Amino acid sequence: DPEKEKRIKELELLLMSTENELKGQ
Amino acid sequence: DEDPEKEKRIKELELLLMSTENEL
Amino acid sequence: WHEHVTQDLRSHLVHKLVQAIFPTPDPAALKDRRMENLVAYAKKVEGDMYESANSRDEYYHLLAEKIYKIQKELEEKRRSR
Amino acid sequence: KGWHEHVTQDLRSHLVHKLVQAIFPTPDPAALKDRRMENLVAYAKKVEGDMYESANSRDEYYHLLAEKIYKIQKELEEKRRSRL
Amino acid sequence: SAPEDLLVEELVDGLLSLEEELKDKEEEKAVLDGLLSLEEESRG
Repeated sequence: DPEKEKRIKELELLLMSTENELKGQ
Repeated sequence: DEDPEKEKRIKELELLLMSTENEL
Repeated sequence: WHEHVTQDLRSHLVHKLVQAIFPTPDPAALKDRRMENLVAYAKKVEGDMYESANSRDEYYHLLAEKIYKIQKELEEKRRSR
Repeated sequence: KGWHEHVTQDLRSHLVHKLVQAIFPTPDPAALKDRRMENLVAYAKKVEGDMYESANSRDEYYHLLAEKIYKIQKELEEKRRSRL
Repeated sequence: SAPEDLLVEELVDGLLSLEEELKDKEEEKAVLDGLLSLEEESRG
């Protein structure tokens, strides 16, 4: 609950990293 | 599941376990 | 913001949800009913957040909140046991 | 659970031992003092506990123990054949 | 999110149960492997 914000941000980051994982070339 | 002798084996094991009573 | 989000991405996000809640290397767990229930729950959550959010960031935030809550619950129950 | 009133600690211990012996019958070539064997006895205790908790009668209890023994034995046989 | 907060409770329990199940299957696997290594060592 203190570290809640931290983890939430961590999870946000983890989820965002899903955008730039999807590509070809 | 797909064994004939399973039932037999299970009963044998039941017997083995019951025989623990009368061993005491 | 829906114009910039693809079906593929949503699918991947669902999967990420699942893995973050219950990380499993196993294949035989994926065939279990509880796991299927998790994937289903995740799909529902993702849908609800997709409907509710008014921006991509909000969307991510809400998903994250939900993940966090599930994780906390799981941790609490593990400690209890 | 009622049937528990008629089952003694001693009996349960003996049943655990019988489980162990049915899984891995050994006339002790110093095997009982090995860690793997101790791990087996521990596993057996867990199994016995689970069945003691779950069963709603003595007969059910015996039945469940038997089922579990059978399963373990089958698995062990299969793994032995695999390792030939 | 009406019945879902309860759903959260069932789902979680299910997952915890599956977790225990898996741990224990791995324990079983380990113990059996142990037994087979013991069997081999006695035989030579």
